[PDB]
Amino acid sequence: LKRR
Amino acid sequence: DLTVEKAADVTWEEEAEQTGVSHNLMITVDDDGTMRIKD
Amino acid sequence: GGSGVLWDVPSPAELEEGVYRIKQQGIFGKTQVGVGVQKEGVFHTMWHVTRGAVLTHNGKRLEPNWASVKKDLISYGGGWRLSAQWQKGEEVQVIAVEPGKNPKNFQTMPGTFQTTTGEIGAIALDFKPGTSGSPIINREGKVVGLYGNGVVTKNGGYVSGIAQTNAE
Repeated sequence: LKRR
Repeated sequence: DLTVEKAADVTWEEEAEQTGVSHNLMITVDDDGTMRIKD
Repeated sequence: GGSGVLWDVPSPAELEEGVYRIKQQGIFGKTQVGVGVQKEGVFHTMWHVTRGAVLTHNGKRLEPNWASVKKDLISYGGGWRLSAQWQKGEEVQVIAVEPGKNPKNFQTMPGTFQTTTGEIGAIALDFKPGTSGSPIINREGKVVGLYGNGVVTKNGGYVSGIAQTNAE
């Protein structure tokens, strides 16, 4: 999703 | 508890693999840091 | 969600400049949760990687001095010291430090994210969990931002902003  | 271990130096390598895509998108960032694509 | 900003005061914990794996204890052992950059005595990473938790080297404590949730950035040992700004149309490298992998530079020409404020570079590269905080550098070898806070496209693609503030 939006974050690593 | 969190630990830290050295990995590499901050150096530009000359014959680096090129990759990726250039998107042009409209987004909002809300206060909690969440990015959302304008719909 | 909640937001917060912290801005602080330097301590009376020495690290060589460079890129670091941020690891967390077991049992089972240590696991990479992210990446950070040490520059000029200050350790720079992304807020969501540590959430302000104490870092440890050797040794003794390293404690947060500045953080911003909206920016998704945090600095340990002093205020932010990475002052370089990405220019529209210049190519960058990501020094990607993935869990269990050798570091590797990846060159890319970022696109742009348009906000009401202004413009942020957009990096359409997809690294494994644990690699947030990897630095994005310019031709001069200077960090223009950190990787790991972004969006998913309508085609399922992952696209990180260049997370940067303005130093000092």
